[PDB]
Amino acid sequence: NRLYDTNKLHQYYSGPSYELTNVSGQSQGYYDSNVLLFNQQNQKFQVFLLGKDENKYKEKTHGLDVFAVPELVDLDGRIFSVSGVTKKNVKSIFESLRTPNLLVKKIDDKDGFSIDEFFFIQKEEVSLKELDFKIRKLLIKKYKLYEGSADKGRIVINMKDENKYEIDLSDKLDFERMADVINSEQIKNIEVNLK
Amino acid sequence: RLYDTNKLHQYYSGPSYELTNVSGQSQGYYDSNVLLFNQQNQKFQVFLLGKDENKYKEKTHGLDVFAVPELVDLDGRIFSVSGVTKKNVKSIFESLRTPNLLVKKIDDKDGFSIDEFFFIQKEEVSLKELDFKIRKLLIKKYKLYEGSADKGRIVINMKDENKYEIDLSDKLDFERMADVINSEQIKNIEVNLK
Repeated sequence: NRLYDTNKLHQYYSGPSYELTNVSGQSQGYYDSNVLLFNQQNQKFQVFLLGKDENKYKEKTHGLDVFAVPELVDLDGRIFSVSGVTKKNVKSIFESLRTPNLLVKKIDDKDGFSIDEFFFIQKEEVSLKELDFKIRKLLIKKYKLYEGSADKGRIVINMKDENKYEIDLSDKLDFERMADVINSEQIKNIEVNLK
Repeated sequence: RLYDTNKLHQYYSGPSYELTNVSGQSQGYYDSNVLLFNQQNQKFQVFLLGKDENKYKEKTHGLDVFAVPELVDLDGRIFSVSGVTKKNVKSIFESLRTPNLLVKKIDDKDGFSIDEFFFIQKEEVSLKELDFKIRKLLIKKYKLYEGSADKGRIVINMKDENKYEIDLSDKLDFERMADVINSEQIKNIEVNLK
């Protein structure tokens, strides 16, 4: 009933992900969706532009990064994923490297905690999709998220200008939010509250 | 025999069009009720020949239409039958719909069973669309109407044990093209080729 929802979340966030870099593409119609196809590595991809990206790559675009997670894989091995597209780094890896604190907490009377987790972001421009997936992946492996221990909660990304991005851990990140992009240099910290 | 098979092949391997989020009201054209649309840069006339006959008397909005040409009139308007449904309210990956698609052929010439999956993007899908896409794929991958695969059936099993059965020997009956199906209720699809 409710446990079935958690099993699917566990399955997805503990599953495969892929980081593609400096990709070139152009959007094309796949029924009533606009998608990007490509073959980096020995894998084939099809990225559905379902959010703010819906109408941005009509002409051939170079220098893209793509964080992909399979929603499904078709019969010829092509991986269907949603958004997760950004511009590649302009500077070198160590110049653009950010290590904001990842604070993981549970404020329960006699079963609580507050732990600083190391977290690093390699990209200058990073999709919320990538942050969401990597953070949950880490929560599943180190805090038993979706394994009958932690089940609900949120991830809060705090920016230097004080705006925040918030994600509810009770369900998968909204498909229409997976195209949101964040300037990693501007992330002040990230806080997770488990319950 | 040979003339019918080729007619089925060109029909099911031929063009189709998908209109999304359209508006309209039915009108008359000779002995039938029809809907007229002008989406993209193409003109259509959909014949409401089944359960849809009087469904669109009032102006209706947010419709999806699966069109296959039965013929193109002198002015270039495409004549198609039914295939009208309500559009999606959620993303195509939400509660993702990939019912199993089993394609079998066990007889003297072959002996196989392939179990793929059919990605149904619409929450509400016409039997017309299912019929057309299944056959289009059978032609392309299993050479239906192209040599050995000439007859057979498509069975769409619903979760409540009810089902839709379609004979591959002929074109889907025009009166069945307005049958709408809740995609989330399809359990599996089984194709038996002979």
